[PDB]
Amino acid sequence: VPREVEHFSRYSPSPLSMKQLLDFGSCERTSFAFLRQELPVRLANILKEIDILPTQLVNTSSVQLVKSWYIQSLMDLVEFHEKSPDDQKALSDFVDTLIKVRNRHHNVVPTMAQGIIEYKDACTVDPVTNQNLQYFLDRFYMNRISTRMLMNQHILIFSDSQTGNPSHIGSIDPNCDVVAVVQDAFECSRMLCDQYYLSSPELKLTQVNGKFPDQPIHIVYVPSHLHHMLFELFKNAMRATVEHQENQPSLTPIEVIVVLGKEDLTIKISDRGGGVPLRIIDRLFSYTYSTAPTPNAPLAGFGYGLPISRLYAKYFQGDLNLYSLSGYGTDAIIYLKALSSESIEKLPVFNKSAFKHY
Amino acid sequence: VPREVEHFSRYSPSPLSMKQLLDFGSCERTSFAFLRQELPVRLANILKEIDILPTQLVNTSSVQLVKSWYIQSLMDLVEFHEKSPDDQKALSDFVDTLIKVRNRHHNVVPTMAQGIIEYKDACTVDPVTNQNLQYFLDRFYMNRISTRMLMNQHILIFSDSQTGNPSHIGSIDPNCDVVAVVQDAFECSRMLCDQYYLSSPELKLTQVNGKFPDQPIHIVYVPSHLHHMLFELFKNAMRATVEHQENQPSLTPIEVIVVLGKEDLTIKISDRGGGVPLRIIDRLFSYTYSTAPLAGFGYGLPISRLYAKYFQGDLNLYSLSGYGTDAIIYLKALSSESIEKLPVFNKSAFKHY
Ligand SMILES: Nc1ncnc2c1ncn2[C@@H]1O[C@H](COP(=O)(O)OP(=O)(O)NP(=O)(O)O)[C@@H](O)[C@H]1O
Ligand SMILES: Nc1ncnc2c1ncn2[C@@H]1O[C@H](COP(=O)(O)OP(=O)(O)NP(=O)(O)O)[C@@H](O)[C@H]1O
Ligand SMILES: [Mg+2]
Ligand SMILES: [Mg+2]
Repeated sequence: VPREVEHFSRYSPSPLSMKQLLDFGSCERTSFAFLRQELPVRLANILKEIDILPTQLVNTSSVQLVKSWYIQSLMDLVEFHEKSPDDQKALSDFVDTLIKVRNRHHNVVPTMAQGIIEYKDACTVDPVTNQNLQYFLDRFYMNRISTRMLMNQHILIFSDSQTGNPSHIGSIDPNCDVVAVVQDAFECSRMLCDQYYLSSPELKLTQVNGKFPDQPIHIVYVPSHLHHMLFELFKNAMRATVEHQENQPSLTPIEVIVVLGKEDLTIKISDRGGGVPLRIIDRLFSYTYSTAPTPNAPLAGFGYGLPISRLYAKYFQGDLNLYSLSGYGTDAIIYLKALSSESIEKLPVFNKSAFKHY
Repeated sequence: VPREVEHFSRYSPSPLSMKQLLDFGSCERTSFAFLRQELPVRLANILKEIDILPTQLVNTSSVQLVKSWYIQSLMDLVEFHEKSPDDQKALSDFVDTLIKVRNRHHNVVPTMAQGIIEYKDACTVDPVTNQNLQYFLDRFYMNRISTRMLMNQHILIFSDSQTGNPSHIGSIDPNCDVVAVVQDAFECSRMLCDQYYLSSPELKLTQVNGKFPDQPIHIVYVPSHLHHMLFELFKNAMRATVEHQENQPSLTPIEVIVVLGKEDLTIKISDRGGGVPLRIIDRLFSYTYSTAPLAGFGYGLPISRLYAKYFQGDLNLYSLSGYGTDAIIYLKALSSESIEKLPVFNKSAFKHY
């Protein structure tokens, strides 16, 4: 283990709120000062943790690759430790380095998932029931969600060439039109559903602005994250509805209700897709668990939709739960904090405690 | 900590299935041998657990009362270990003793509740202890639900003049009409709601038998337990609906859907009572959490969840703050899988504390 990894793994990650992230777009040297220290801390924490996985898994070429990438990115960032935040050239080179790191990590999720599979056929193992593997993957993916979020925020606000969405500050939409994201995600799921079944359920949507009656619903949020969650939940609800009702003349719609309360934004997605036994609910949330075979774009198969969507919801202190009525249908519920100041990063830390779980 | 208490606490409770409890009426001497042993075991296990509580809680007059009652009952029951299961007189007296024990324990819930309230009101409590009390109360009340169940099953089936409804086997209905219980529980709540609010929401009920299409929904269950869960959840939904819609002419109905699947019987109760912030959701199940001034001390949710969990079911709540709440009950659809979930005072429990 490189001394840099050992050293920086000693610190605990420092979570930011969405408000703080927005404010970076309200100087560059402040974001530079924070990130050149924080990214190595987050990378070092997860690198130490990778060094605990089963010999058989850590040795998969896929995991070894991811490990090599994170180490290099860590080194690239630490090289900025000497520079002054007032050094304009250093700031520019830092943006270039974040772009390089972002590009290097672009295929991390797919490589790690492939490692899980290079693990299954190269060893005897059930990833679904492997509790340590599940614990690790949640932490590994949350760590990635957080580093990607932080680097993209800096790149999209301060770079010259990458501006992202004009209406966003970084990747954050201060006035996220939730219902619009819902409608977009639904249509994306629908197009996919049609290719697999030549039919798809329609959307029945209701919205209630409890905080401001009859007003459009907006909150500060990361639309790409919201879109991901909804897309995955819609794909699930559509697949279940169509298959459960394939022997019937028509399809019941998917009912969605969007509610804005004083401190929470809640989205409920209900289907009449037959549901699942309460006994199986937790399994649904395990990485790789799927009733479809492991896989242009697959409607189902990866076994990632639920756990990853839940990570996005919990990343800023929200949550995602499934409550099913076996024999009838399922209600999927997303909770998001309605205040940017309470939307604080939920980050895994490598410490005595975490180690105890392993 | 009398000898019998330490002795019987050394055995671990033996959980029975709904399927086994049905056979109580198919003999009396076997049920007698089982209970004269099992009841003392369950009482002793919880009695030892009580001695682990904070000294100021244990010394409340309420906890001391509960402890003295459980000890007397344990002794009354242990006395029967010297009698023969073939002693016809011993069998009759055993039933009389079960009735005596049931009477003695009648006030257990409120009494334990009072002790907790006094302890929390007068003493500073750290997060660890607070968590331990919730854990204790869940175990203490589940323990009482289990002993009450076993004793009633024996009395109702083998008593000379306290046998109860002939259509049930003890307190169990082999063909429980779930929808009927739902409707009755709704009405009991509505009657109370009207009395206090002068108005009450209506019921909109839907039913789906996925296990046997178009057919009525029945499962083997203890109707009084099911009624308790529904009644409490209905009172909560009605109070929330009425108070949230006070500035409204009418009241939205309470929507209920009953579903029978292969492994589960599921009941979802939906209201438009404004819901609760995500931050408070977990807190709702704490015994000391209540927004009541139709409502009370905060027992509805946690006790209802215990009844659901007692035979391996569950009770969950999800809310849409600013709109309403969905309360859902899950019960096993197979009697063979409906097995008592019992707390045991072993080293594993001791450490949890
Ligand atoms: N609304 C639903 N109704 C019934 N079953 C569901 C529902 N949602 C999820 N499931 C079950 O949970 C399993 C895993 O869901 P998920 O985690 O999203 O991965 P997947 O949909 O199977 N593969 P993918 O989404 O491509 O990563 C599904 O394959 C279903 O068996
Ligand atoms: N459907 C609901 N809608 C809104 N709030 C609810 C709902 N159900 C429960 N609550 C809240 O949770 C608290 C506790 O509920 P509960 O555990 O049933 O005890 P209680 O109703 O307060 N007293 P009790 O008479 O013992 O049931 C309530 O006082 C409410 O603040
Ligand atoms: Mg999916
Ligand atoms: Mg109540």
